[PDB]
Amino acid sequence: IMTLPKIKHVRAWFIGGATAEKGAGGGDYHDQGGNHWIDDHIATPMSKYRDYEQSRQSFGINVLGTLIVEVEAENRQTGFAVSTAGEMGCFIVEKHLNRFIEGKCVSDIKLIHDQMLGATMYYSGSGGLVMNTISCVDLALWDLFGKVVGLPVYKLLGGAVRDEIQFYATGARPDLAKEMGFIGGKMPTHWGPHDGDAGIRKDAAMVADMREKCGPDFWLMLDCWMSQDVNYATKLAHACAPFNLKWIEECLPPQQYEGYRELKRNAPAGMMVTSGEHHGTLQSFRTLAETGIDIMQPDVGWCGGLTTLVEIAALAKSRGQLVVPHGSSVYSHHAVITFTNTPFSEFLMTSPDCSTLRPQFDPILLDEPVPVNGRIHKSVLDKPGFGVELNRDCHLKRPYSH
Amino acid sequence: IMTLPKIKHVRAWFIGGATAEKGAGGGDYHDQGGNHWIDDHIATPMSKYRDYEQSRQSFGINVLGTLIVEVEAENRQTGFAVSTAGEMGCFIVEKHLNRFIEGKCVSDIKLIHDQMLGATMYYSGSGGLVMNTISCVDLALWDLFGKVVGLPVYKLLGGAVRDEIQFYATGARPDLAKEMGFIGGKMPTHWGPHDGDAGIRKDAAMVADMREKCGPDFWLMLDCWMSQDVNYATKLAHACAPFNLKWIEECLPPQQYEGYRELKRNAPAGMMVTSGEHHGTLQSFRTLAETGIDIMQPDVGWCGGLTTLVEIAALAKSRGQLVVPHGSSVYSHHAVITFTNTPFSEFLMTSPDCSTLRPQFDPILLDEPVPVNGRIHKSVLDKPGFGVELNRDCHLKRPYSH
Ligand SMILES: [Mg+2]
Ligand SMILES: [Mg+2]
Repeated sequence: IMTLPKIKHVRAWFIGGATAEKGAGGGDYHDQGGNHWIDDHIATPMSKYRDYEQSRQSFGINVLGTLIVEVEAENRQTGFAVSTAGEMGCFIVEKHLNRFIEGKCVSDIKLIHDQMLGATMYYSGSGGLVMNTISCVDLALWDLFGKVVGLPVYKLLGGAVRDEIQFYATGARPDLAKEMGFIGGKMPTHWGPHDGDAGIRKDAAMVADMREKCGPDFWLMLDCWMSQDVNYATKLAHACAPFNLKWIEECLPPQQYEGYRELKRNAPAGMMVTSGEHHGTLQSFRTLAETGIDIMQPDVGWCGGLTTLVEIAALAKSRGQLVVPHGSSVYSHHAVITFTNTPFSEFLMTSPDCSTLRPQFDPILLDEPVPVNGRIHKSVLDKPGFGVELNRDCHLKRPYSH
Repeated sequence: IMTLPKIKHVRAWFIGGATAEKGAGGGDYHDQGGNHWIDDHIATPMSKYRDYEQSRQSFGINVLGTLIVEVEAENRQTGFAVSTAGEMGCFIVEKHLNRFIEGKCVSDIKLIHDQMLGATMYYSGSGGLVMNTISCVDLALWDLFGKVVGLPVYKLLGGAVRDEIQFYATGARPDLAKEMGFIGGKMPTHWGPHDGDAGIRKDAAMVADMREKCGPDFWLMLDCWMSQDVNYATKLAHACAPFNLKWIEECLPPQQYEGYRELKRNAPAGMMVTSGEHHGTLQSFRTLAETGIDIMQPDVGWCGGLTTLVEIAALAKSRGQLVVPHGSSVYSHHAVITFTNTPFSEFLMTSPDCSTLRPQFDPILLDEPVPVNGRIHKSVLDKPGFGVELNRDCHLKRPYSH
């Protein structure tokens, strides 16, 4: 019988964000520099305002930065993970959650997860910042456990059900993504309800253009980042039907479950409606699943962690729905490669012009794998835990201690 | 025509919480000292764990502390408000939300509100911590506007629809509250699902005892603080029916909309089911309202603010439902006194043994009104803004600047 150490210390650092270096990248996908496609007139709930139409950074999509949580066992072995929360995430970990973590067995992952959820229920809002922090802790625990046992997380979960993960790429250049070997390209919408028919025409034209350049079998999708309403989304979906748009994603703010139900009903035959990257907690996904949307897309570092993701996958599978996580690099890879209902995954372009395979969480993760020819072979994930190390060369800040 | 100044500065401070003096009280109702009824074996989602059964403080219900937001106009006049968020709340205000606040007209309240909601949608979780912060800013803006104009908020909203507010008291001594003139007493449950039939018998006996001591017309209610499940809540409701329990409150975690719908359908004839203090954003309340519960109880400082509260009131009124806010002191009084569908209000006992009328937000609010024989006449509220001043004697901390 293998002997397991207890958890000795949990620490939290951050990089980027409003109190550090802007454009740090890492865990915060949107903490980028200038001239980045991810900040290029992307439609949002705020783009209706002239001062916040051109840049999401201008309204503060980058204020949080990256949260880093590292758990150390009594035998000095460490595990860690990253997410979006930054300094505030550090407060929550160092001043609150540490009490449920330290002293526990490295295998007490689900127990710590339940305690974190129960203890923060009064201020977590079931998603966002607080849940992102909880997720980071959950992931750091799985990493530590795997590194202690000496097994990749995907094997602890029950093994891979496919020999490689195939990816679609999210970014402004589906055509370049096809050349790279991805199976599809998801583009962000640039116009919203306030732009009316002109907005619909322009984004639909963008899709038509890529369909011409990419051929019929390369998938094309639209990401709407909570920026629309039911009528606008319905018009855009129908305007893109002639081009076989595979799915239209996150058209509405997360609380609008009733709206999603209606939008799905209004969708063109065969076109899928998806959402979920901003939802958190298993119960929220139960409600989301019942709206009838086709694919739920939780972010492993935002939905509650791997522990929660695995439950969401089961929920989707029980209904014949698919689960395709939002980015998340290795934190998603080790999980989805074991899900029969996750036939493909997402690679969210961090490359400013979507022309190169810059790592998903560059540069906070050392030896972070990237898709090669649009795929990641399971052997690439054959490393303890989530298989990566923390890049301490980055300027990690420790705002709190205990 | 009255001339209005622009907003010049917004600042945030905090007292109590994990990074300050424990038990500071103020905005955080649960940041109390020892031997307080509010921490005496109260049933919670965590009380199933032996180490967290006796005290909520033990799992961290008091880590946030009080957030204080003060907005200063170009003419040097100021407005402020308090809520539960502490240090992290200050980060959000000083490092993100300030951009939408400063430079605006003191009358641009709804505009700033929409911008705060839209800009934080990606990390707010539609409730909890981030929403508490947004709420505090919203209230500070209303306070400032009312003080600049020279009118009480209740008059800006369209005046009182009742000459006085009648209160029920929340605490361990309904019998004493009756002596104080209250119209009813709401008691917290001490046992949960894991305690089974014994737990139900005990809390039911507690109600039975107070019924005998308070008479038939004095209302009695149970607060369950998200600690139960449908079956347990149903058993307790029926076990308390013989004593004419007026309502059973927040039996389930906030995301369990479907559970609330079933519970309301299972409730004894005439007994009401309520919830809402932990919900945030108007859209969440739309979903909550559709479950059919009788009363929605948002906390003005947590639901999104007064701007949101007024919308929730209309939503409930359109359906014939009631809106009875959670505590909130003056932030509720000025709003509810104008709502036809808020026939009574809540006074959450801050007195350790519920023997005195210690102010709702003691001691952060100078000259804070309290019910006089269970009531607060509109004349008490006839002061600019929310009619109170900040207690600068408290050890306010300014963790961030901009
Ligand atoms: Mg997306
Ligand atoms: Mg309550």
